Amino acid sequence: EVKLDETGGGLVQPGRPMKLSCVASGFTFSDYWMNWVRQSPEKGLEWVAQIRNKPYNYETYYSDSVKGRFTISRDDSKSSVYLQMNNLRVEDMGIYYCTGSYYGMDYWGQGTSVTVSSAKTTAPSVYPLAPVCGDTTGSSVTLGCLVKGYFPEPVTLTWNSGSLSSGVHTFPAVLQSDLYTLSSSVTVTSSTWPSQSITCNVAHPASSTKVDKKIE
Amino acid sequence: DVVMTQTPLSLPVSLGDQASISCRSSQSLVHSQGNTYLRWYLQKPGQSPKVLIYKVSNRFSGVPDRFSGSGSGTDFTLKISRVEAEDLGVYFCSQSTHVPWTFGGGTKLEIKRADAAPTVSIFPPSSEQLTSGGASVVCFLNNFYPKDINVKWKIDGSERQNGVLNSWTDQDSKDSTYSMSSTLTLTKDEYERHNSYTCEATHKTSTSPIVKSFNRNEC
Ligand SMILES: O=C(O)c1ccccc1-c1c2ccc(=O)cc-2oc2cc(O)ccc12
Repeated sequence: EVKLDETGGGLVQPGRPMKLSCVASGFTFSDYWMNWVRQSPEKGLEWVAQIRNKPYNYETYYSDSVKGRFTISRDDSKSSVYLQMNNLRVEDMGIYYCTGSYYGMDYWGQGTSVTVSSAKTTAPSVYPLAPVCGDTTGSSVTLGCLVKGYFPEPVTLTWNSGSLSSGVHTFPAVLQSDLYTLSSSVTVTSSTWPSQSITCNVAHPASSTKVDKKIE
Repeated sequence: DVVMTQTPLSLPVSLGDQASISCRSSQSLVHSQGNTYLRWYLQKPGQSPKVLIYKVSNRFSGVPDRFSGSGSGTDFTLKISRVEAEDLGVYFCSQSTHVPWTFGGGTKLEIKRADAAPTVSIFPPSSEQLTSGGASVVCFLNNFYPKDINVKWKIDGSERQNGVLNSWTDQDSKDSTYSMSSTLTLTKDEYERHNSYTCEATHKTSTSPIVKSFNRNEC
């Protein structure tokens, strides 16, 4: 029975901010050793900040990576520790995890996500990628749907038409310069399904809107 | 920082098999008191990285029995003595003896199959794209194994462009295959400037390069 909770992250523009709030309910916050560790997406776990407790004077060390820029601090009870990234330099961008320690063990957060860009809530242009100078085509036809230059992060692809069991493989979106680019495909049948149909169905809650692109 | 590394970086095994994932270090994580500070993390998808083992030998509550921690000083090993799929994930070895505290690259547990060579598939710019002044041709290597491929793009027989958005997806459902989409983005200007577009990729199963091609003029 133990909880670490990373309370509040998000968007922030190359530059000068975000104070992060972790909360650990189910141990003597008091007597522990608390810290913040990260692993941007296309990043591995790296270790960021640590502070201790009474017996240790609440020592605090902070890694080079963000030493003198970042800061870790703590308040007992429904004890909330806090990192303070007033100074975000985008490579600082991943999930930031909160963690307890004690004798030898420790538990981790669910983590709070941090994305940082100068970009602006944009919308994706969506294109329909038709089996065009290819062979699988004829036997087995794959069609992709490209959805680009949207922002931020949460767009939804979805398929349609033709009519059966087909092989959709839609890849993790990636961050292009300052906006995301995504794609999807279906290996669907020859002409049977070709001749019937297939519609690419895309949407961004994230604001703007949901568009449809249709193969052919 | 202590160089805390892992061997291998990936691990293809099968549900019944067993693994030794290797972590070794900069110096012996043997602290004074409490002593050896080195932990073992399992991380499953979109998930927090739980730990299975602490201070080498200590297995942590719930951590299933099939799990063990060997080691001494600068050398460590964790062992699945039989991989249920639940065990599927990245395994990291961290050290809490020597500030700054460290995670190794992780070591990815994988179903070990046969199954495949990529079905490359190519796709020329869309009319609307073009009439967007934008032009990106696309390549998909679908359903391959083992993971390692390499994609390349060739304009007019001898290109290299910068404009590539490579995206990747591991499978953890049926066929145990991994797929890859790659994207060349250009101006409508460069697009109507070349004609011979090519997507050439080298793989395990390969021998010779796997290429797909199309021609502004014809394909
Ligand atoms: O191992 C400990 O005695 C201990 C007990 C409670 C809190 C922290 C520690 C602890 C350390 C205590 C003293 C010390 O010099 C070094 C410690 O290092 C730790 C590392 C951990 O990963 C996790 C815990 C520790």
